[PDB]
Amino acid sequence: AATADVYDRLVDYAIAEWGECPRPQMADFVEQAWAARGHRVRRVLELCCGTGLMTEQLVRRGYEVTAVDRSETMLALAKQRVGGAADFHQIELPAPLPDGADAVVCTAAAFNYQASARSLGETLRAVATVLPAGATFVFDIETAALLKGHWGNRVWAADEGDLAFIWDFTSEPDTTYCDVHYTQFTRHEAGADAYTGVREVHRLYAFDHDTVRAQARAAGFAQAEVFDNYTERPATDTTRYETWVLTRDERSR
Amino acid sequence: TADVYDRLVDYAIAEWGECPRPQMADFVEQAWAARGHRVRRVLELCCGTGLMTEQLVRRGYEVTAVDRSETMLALAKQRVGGAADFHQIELPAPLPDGADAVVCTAAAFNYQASARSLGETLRAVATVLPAGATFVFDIETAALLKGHWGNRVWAADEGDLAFIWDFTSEPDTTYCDVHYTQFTRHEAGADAYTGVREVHRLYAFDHDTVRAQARAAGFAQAEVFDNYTERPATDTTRYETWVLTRDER
Ligand SMILES: [K+]
Repeated sequence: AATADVYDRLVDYAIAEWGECPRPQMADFVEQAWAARGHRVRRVLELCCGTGLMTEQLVRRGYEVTAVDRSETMLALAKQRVGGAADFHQIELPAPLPDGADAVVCTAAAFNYQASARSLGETLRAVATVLPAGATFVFDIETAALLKGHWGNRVWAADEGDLAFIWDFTSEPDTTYCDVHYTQFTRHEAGADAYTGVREVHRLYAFDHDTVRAQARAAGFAQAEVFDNYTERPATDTTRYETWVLTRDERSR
Repeated sequence: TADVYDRLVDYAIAEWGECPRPQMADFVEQAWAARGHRVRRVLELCCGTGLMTEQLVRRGYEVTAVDRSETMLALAKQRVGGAADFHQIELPAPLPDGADAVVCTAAAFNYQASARSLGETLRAVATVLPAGATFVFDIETAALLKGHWGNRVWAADEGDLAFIWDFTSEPDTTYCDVHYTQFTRHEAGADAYTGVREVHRLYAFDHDTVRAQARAAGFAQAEVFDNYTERPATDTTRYETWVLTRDER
């Protein structure tokens, strides 16, 4: 199976070659966003924690983290990296979320897995249900220009000893989604170079600003600010990763 | 096996800008027709699986193909058949004489580190070339090794064939390293892949080095082109095509 070290080196490659934001900078921007808007944040809910790179940052910085993810195998890599300092649960969005969080975060472009705009709105509604008025929800999504391949084709691979992995991001010109073709080779026995191949395919969807703003406004986030990859500069046509900062409306409005 | 090597060449052509083999022979024929020396017998070094050998044979040349690997010669002798004389030679080593020209496409001169190693190969070719004959070969440039490849990864999963090109490059160097991994499936057709690996360092050579060794080897004239076209080589050239002309001595 793909260890946490291989996933980390995939993130390192996305930072160097694909313009992805390093995880310490994500947590820095997220902490600074909370303080700059007058938010006393102690408890944080993290949607789709993955292997726990963002979870590890939030725990080192002294937050009471609750991390959820649909994949049980990804949670095992997250509990090993962080430990018992964070609460881990298995939740596939959209689904009812736990209460008690001062802020909600969802990094690593996990929201691109939402199959449709309705599913995106249903997930945003589940977040607004557990957020008090004024609390923030910060997430990032890859843009259509990135998913279409305007900055080149994204592909990476790692040749470990008994394991080998290939991530091929393909984009058809007639669709608005990107298909991630994941290939895994596993050495049968220690000596012979015979391998077993396993292939999985996942789909990443794009959402324009009108859809994100309409679904967020319908879920109870009338205020939606979009930034360029965890910085203070605005989102432009050259933006590959958009950082959205939503603020929960007043329930009396 | 021959289909595996052909699909690897297809990837290099499509993804890295390598010249298709029919267009290589077009440039080679066009160059030969403008040097004032009748070319009929062609000594092809580094023939590999016979992709360039097939083009020279199809165009009516008497080809003598050689390669350092025996498994590569069997695939080349299977593709072309018997219309070429195949031999196993690993330069620097004595080469056969009697050819009107020498060609070596997709050359492995980037595996060589020192300029002396480049000079030994050029001297071996000049020994079996008469006055005025030409030596045509290609070389990968720093713009390809450092600029394009660099520290990027190229890989593909084509079902029965999967491969990985993992490049490593430092800014203070004139070379790059590549880690190659390959998985192939044959008669099983289900889930039985054979994995093989190889690692090579790829060196870059400046034009002054190539010409200095060429003049010392017996090639007074050394012309460089951009990837088997008549356009000259620039800073964006990824594959230089060199045309060396043997001295009158
Ligand atoms: K690399």
